[PDB]
Amino acid sequence: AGQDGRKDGVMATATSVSGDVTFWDLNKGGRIMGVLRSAHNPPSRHNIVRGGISKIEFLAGQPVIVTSGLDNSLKTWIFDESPFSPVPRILHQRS
Amino acid sequence: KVDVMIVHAVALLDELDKELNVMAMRVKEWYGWHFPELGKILPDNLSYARVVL
Amino acid sequence: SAAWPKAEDPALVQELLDCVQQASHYRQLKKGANETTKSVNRGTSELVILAADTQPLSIVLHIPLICEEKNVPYVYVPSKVALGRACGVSRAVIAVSLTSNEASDLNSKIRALRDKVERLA
Amino acid sequence: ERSEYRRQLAEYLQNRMKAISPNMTELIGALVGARLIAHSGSLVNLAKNPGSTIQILGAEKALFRALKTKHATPKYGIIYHASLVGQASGPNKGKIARQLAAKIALSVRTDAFEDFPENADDETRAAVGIQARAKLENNLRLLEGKPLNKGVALGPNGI
Amino acid sequence: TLTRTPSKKTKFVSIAFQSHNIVIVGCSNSTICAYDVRTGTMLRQMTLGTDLTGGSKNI
Amino acid sequence: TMERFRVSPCGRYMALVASDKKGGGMLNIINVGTMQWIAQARIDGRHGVADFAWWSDGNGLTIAGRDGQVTEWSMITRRTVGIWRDEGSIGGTVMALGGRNGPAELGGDRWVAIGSNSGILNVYDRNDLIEIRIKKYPTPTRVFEQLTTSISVVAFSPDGQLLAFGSQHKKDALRLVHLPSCTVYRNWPTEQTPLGRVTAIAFSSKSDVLAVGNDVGRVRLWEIRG
Amino acid sequence: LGYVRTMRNIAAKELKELEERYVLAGPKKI
Amino acid sequence: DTHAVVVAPQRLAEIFNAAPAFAMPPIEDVFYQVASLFSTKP
Amino acid sequence: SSLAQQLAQIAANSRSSFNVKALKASHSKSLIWEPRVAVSQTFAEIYSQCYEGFKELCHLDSRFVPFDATLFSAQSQEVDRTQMTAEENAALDKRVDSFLHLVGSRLRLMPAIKAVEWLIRRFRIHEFNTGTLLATFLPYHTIPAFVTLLSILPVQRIPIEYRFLDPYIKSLTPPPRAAIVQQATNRPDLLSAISRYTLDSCRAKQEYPGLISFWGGIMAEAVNGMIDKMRSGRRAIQLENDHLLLQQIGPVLSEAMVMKDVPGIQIASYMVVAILAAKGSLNDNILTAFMEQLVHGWTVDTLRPGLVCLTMLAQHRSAKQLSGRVAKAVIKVPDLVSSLRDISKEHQVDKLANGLVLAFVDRGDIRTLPVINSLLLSELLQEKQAKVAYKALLLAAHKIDNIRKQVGSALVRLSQAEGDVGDAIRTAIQEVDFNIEELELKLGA
Repeated sequence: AGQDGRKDGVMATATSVSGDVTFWDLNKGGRIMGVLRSAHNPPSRHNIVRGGISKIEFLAGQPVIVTSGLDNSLKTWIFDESPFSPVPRILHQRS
Repeated sequence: KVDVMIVHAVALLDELDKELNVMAMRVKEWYGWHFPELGKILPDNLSYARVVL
Repeated sequence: SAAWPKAEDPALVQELLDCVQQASHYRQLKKGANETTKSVNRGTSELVILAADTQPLSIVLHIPLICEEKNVPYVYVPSKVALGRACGVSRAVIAVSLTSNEASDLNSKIRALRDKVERLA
Repeated sequence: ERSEYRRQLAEYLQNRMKAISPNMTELIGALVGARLIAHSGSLVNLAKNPGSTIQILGAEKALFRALKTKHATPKYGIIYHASLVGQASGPNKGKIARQLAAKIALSVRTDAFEDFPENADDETRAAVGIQARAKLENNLRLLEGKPLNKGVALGPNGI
Repeated sequence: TLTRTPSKKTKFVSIAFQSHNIVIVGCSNSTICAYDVRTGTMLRQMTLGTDLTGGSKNI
Repeated sequence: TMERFRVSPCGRYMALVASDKKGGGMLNIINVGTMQWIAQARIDGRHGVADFAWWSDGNGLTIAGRDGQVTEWSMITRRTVGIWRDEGSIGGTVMALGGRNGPAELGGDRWVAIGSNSGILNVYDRNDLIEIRIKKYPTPTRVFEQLTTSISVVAFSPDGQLLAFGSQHKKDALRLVHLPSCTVYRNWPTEQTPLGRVTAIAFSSKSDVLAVGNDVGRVRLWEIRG
Repeated sequence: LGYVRTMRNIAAKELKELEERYVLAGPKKI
Repeated sequence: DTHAVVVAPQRLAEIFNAAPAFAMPPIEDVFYQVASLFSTKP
Repeated sequence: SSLAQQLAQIAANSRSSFNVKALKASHSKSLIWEPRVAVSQTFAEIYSQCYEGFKELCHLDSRFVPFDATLFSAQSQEVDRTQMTAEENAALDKRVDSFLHLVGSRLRLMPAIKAVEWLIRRFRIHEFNTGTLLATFLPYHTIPAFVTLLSILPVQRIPIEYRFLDPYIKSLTPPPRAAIVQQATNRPDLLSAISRYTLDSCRAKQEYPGLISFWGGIMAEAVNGMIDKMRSGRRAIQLENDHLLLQQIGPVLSEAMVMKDVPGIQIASYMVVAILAAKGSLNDNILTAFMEQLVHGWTVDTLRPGLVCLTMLAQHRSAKQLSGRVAKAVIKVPDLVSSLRDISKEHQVDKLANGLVLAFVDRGDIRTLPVINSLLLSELLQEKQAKVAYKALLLAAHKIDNIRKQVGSALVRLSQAEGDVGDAIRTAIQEVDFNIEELELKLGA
C-alpha cells in the first residue's frame, strides 16, 4: 500500500452482479487502488454465458489471492514486487 | 558603406598579429640571456613584455 | 516595387507553372534560391522564375544582377507557395530556375517562354 | 604599443562592422564576418554567393583536391572558428554547419540589398539576424539534447 | 507602351473606357481584358466561349 | 454531356455543367420544378469548372474552377457575388462545402474545402472570407497536406462536423478531418483497414453511417460513434 | 557528380575563351 | 460549443526544455505561458 | 547454470566487500579527488575537508545543527555502517534521507558537494540509499556533479525504475530532459517515485523553487504524453484508461493541491490539472471533483492562477451549472469581476461565469444579489446566457414565498440596464411575455 508497495492495508471486494474485483489501499483515508476487470466472465441475464463471482480469499501470509465464480472457473492471481502491481497477474487457472 | 577599409583592415590585422608574434619571441630571447626562467614561468608573451617593462 | 518584370497576366502565369511542372518531371529544373544562383553562375540555366511576395525581398534581389550580367531572362510570379507546390515538393519554393539540354520539346517550350518574357519586358 | 594598437584596431573593426552589416555580426561576430568579406573582395561579391559556397568559404585547396580526385568533401571553412558552431558536437557540428551556412547567406543578402528609411534603429535594422540567432540557438540546444538509444536494462543474471 | 498581351495571337479589336483609369479592350481569343491604365496592370480577364454555330472556335 | 450535376438542398434547382471549356466554363441552372433552363452562370478559368456546391439555403452556389478561382455566384441576384482565390494551387479538382452558422449572405454554410490537383487540400472559413466585398486572398484556415495525390472525393458530414477527403489514385487515400478543430485523425484509417482505391464516399443524413467505395466496385460501411 | 561538374565548369570557361579568340581572329552594313 | 484542445507536444517540451530547472523563471510565469498555450480562445 | 543464477543474485545483493581488491575500489569511488589519491586517503583528512565545507554550509543555513551532532561527529568519523543491525540501519537511513532533502537546495555550491562526498566515502550513501540520492540529484541533471555521480554509481544497485541511465553510465554524458520524460511517460513507477520524493520534501517544508519547477515540468509533460497513449477510439479502453490514469495521479494530485503552505507546488498542481482537463476529455463528475478540491485548497497567493484553472475547468465541462461550495468560495473571492475581465482578456471565461450566476440564482439567500447584478452587467455572458439567466431569475422571484424587495430592486436595475446587456434583458422580457410594469407597480407599491 501507499503507492510504493511497502505499506500494508489492502483489501479486495467482490460483487456477484459483475465479474470485476476491486482493490482498495486503506492507508490515508481508504483510497481505491484498482480493478481486476473481468476476472471471471461478466454475468448476464439475457446471455447463455454464465458469469458472476462467488468468493475471494487472500490466502494468509502470501500475496496470492484465489477467486472463483459461477462460470466453472477457479483462477489464482498474485502481486509481484519489483514492479509494484496495482492489479495482480494470473498464476494459475483452471476452467 | 565601403568595405575597402574592411579588407585592408583584416590584411593589416593578420600581418600585425604575426609580426607581434615574431617580435614577442624576439624580445623573449633578448631577455632570456639575462633571465630565461622568466620566459619559462610566463608563457603569455604580452604579460612577459609587460614584466620586462 | 522592385519586381519590375512582374508577370500577373493569368494565362501567362499558368503557362509558366505548367512548363515548370513538365520540367520538374524532366529533372531539368532547380528548386530553391541557392541552387538557382549556382545554376546561373555555372551558366547552364536558361530561364529563372522568382516569387514577388517573400517577406524580405532582398534574399532574391541578388539574382537579377547576375542574370543581367550573364544574360538570361528572369521574371516574377506573384505567389511563392504556388510555385512551390508547382514543383511538387509541398514547401514554398521561392526561386526556381530551369535549364537547357540538346534536343527536347521542353527546350522548345523554354524558348517560346523566354520570348514571352521578352515580350513582357 | 603594437599590442594596444591591435586592440583598438579590433575595436574599430567590430564597430565599423556593426555599422555596415549588422545582420551578419548579429549572427556570427565581426571578426569572422570580416574574414568572409575579405575573401569575398566585397560585400556584394559575397552576396552573390550561394549558401553552400558560404558553408565552405575558404577551404579551397582541400575542396578542390577532394573533388578533382573524388574524395570526401570538407565540411566547413572559417565557420569552424566562428562562435556558434563551437557549442555543437561532431555530427551536430556538421548539421549546424549547414544551417549556419544558409542563414548567413540570408543575412548577407538582407543587409546587402534591403534598404532602410534611415530613421532606422540598428535593432529594427538587424531584427532578421536576431530572429536567426534565436531560432538557430534553439535548434542547437535541441540536437544537443537528442536522447540516446534505449537498451534493454540487464539485471543480475542475464534476465 | 502600357503593356502588351502575353501571346502573339491576341489581336485587339475593340476599345472603350469604363471610367477614368479603367480601360476595356475586346480581343481576338474570345476575351475581354480589363486593364488599369495608370500602373498598366491587368485588372481582370473576362472570357467568352466557343461559337457553337460555325467552326473557328475562338469567338 | 450532362455528366456532372448537383441539386440544391432546397431541391428546387439543379446545376448542369456545360462541356465547353474555352477560356471559361459555365454551369446552367435548371428548375426541377419544370426541368427548364433558368440561369447560366459563367466563370472564367483556363479549363472550365472543376466542381461546385449548393449553399445550404440554396440561394447561391459556389463554383470552384480550375486554376483555383472561386466564384461565388448568387441566384436571387443571379449575378456573381464575389471572386477570390484558393491560395495558389495549380489546378483545382474538387471542392465541397458545409457547416453551420457561416455568414448568412453567403448562404450560411461554414467550412469550405478545396482540393487541388497536386493533392494539397485547403479548408477555409467563410466568415473569414468577407472583407459586398470579398477577401481576394483568404489565408486558409488550414492547408492540409497529409495526402500526396490528386484529390477526388471531398465530402462533408451533413451536420457540419466531420470532413472526409480522399484521393483515389493510390490505394487507400482516405483521410478524415475533425472540425472545427481541423486536426486530422490518427486512429483511422489504419494500415489494415480495408478501403481500397476510394472512388466515392457518402455520409448518412443522420451522419451515423459512412459508406465508401472503390475500383473493384464494392461498398464498405462504418458506424461513426464518437 | 561533383567531379563531373567541376570539369564541366572548367571546360565551359575554356570554350568561352576559345570562342572569344575565334571570333576576334574572325546584309551586314547599310 | 467547446471541445478538448489539441497541442503540439513539441510545443510543450519546448516550453520546459527552454531552460534548466534551477533559475527557470518562476512557476506563476510558466503557468501563464502554458495555460496561454492551452487556451481555448481564438 | 542455475547455480550461477543463485550466486550472482547473492553477490550483487552483497553489501560488504571481502577481497581486498573490491575493498580498495569500493573505497576509491569518490566525487572530488581522483581515484589514484582517494585510494590511500585515510579517514582523517576526508573528515577534515568535508567538515570544513560543513562549517561553511552551517554558517550559511541554520537548521543543519542536528545533522552536525549526529552525522558529522568525530565518532561518526569512524562508525562502520556495515556492522550494525537492520533497525539501526533504517534509522540511519531516515537521518540520511532528511539530510539529503535539506541539502539538495544548495547543490551547486562546493561545500554542499563536499558534504555529500563525506556521506559517500563514509556511509556509502550511493550504495545503500541509492534511490534517494538519485532522486535528489535528478533535478540538477545537466550538471557536472550529476555526471560524476553517474560515474560512481553502482549499476545493479540503481533502483529498478532508474535502471534506464545505464547507457549513459556506459557513455558518461548527462541524459537530457526529454529522455527522462520519455521514461516517465512509459512507466508509472518513475513518475510515482519523483512525485513521492518531492511530496516528502514539501511535507517536510524543505522545498525550493528550482525543485518544484523541475517537478512541475516533468509531471506536466509526462501527463500530456500519457493521455496521448491512453487515447483509444474504442469506448471501453478509453474509459478504463481514464480510470487508470486517474488512479496513478489522483493521490499525488490531491495532496499537491491541498498543501496550503507551498505556493509554487500549488500552482504546479493547478498547471497539471489544467492540462489534464484541457486535453483529456473528462467527465463532469470528475471535473467538478477537481473544482471542489482546488476550491477547498487555494490561497490568496495562488488565487489568480487557481482562478485561471477554474475557467479552464468549467469551460471544458459539459453541463452548465456548478456544485455549491464552488459558488460559496467564488463568493468569497473579492475582486471577482476585475479579475475575470483580466483573465478573459486572454482566456474566454464564459461557461465559468454562466455556472456562477446559475448557482447564485439557485441561492435561496439574498447576499448574492450585488454579485449577480455585477456579473449581469459584466458583458461576459452570451445573449442566450444572459437571457436564460434573467429567465431563471424571474422564475426564482416567482417561486419565492424583504426578499421580494431585494429581488425587485435588482430586477428594476437590470431592466433599466443601458447597453446591449439591457437590450438582451428586455428581449428576455419580451419573449417571456411577463409585465415589467406589473412587477414594477407590485414592488413600488
